[PDB]
Amino acid sequence: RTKVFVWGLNDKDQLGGLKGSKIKVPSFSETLSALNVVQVAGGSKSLFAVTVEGKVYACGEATNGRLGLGISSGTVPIPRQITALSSYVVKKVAVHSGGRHATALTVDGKVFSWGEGDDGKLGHFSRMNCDKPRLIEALKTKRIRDIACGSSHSAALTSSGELYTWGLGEYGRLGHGDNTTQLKPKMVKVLLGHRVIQVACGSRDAQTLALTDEGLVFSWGDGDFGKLGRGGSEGCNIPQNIERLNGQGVCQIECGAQFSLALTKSGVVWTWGKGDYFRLGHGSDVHVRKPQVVEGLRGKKIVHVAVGALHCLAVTDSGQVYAWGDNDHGQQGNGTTTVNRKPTLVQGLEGQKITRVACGSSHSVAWTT
Amino acid sequence: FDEDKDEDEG
Repeated sequence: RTKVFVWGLNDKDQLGGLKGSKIKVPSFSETLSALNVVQVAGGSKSLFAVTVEGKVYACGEATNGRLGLGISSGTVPIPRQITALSSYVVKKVAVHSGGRHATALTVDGKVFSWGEGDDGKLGHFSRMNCDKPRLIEALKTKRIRDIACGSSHSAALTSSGELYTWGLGEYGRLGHGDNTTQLKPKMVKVLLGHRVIQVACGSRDAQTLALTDEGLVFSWGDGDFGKLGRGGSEGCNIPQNIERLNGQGVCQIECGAQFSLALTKSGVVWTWGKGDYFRLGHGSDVHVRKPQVVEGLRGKKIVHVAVGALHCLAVTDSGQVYAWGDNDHGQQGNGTTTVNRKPTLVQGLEGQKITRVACGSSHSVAWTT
Repeated sequence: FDEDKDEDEG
């Protein structure tokens, strides 16, 4: 059994069957806890849950076919199974906090995509929307081990460590040396020679992050607010190493709205990028153009992290959830709508040994195993 | 105003 807790914005019932629009305290989700989930993922006013059985359930706003349920207008208030994938065992669903498209990776390495089709982010050599998941034919001959989705582009990496990107080319987020939109997955040849094991994609004028099995972090794309981590604000269309993170043991990378986050094996969290509304967690709202340790979590061994648009969540090895950032919709879980300028213990989870967190655009998830 | 802030539609 897995107990699932949700809070934050719920205007389009993206919390899966709760009453109220601003859930300011983590609330037990009976619909999601009954599913026995291995992963929850949050998009733009949307929520996806992958179960141990390998099925995918979705809820929230259904505009642009972002839920993959065959519809494209209303909202689905109860987690509904993505029946298009019922003949596969899904391992992970990739979606950005401000995303209207998503991908699913099966245990045998197949990738499906669905949702908004703009700029070819779905990867079907086209710009068509997909109300239901569709197999990405271009990735069929490759054993895909991980996936990631931004708001306007997507990524996948092979078992051998090669990274593919596709979608909107503007501001260099795909990393192929130009700014051309790719309607199909294209291998980032610059990163040949590194075994990429993780990738993260941003939103709007987006950055992209990549992590290698040697602990090296690379970044490329839009440079606004220093989210590339190399100072200043200049963008680039070729992967560049973030030298500050070398030797730190980075094991997880994420991209919020205009900011980046890294977590190391020893439990340290680094953030950098746009500082507005305190999404970085350093106590101020100024920008941070090179990665900086979140001092409010020092001494706490963080084992998992999640980023929303303007908020983050971090889980300690002892099951405590810390939150920082904006709170217009209660997504901080401090019982109010007041911003957490620094990492703050979340309410209502004492006795629940949380192991994993997830975030949508303005909502938050925590669950146990 | 932040371009990445949701609006509570109800």
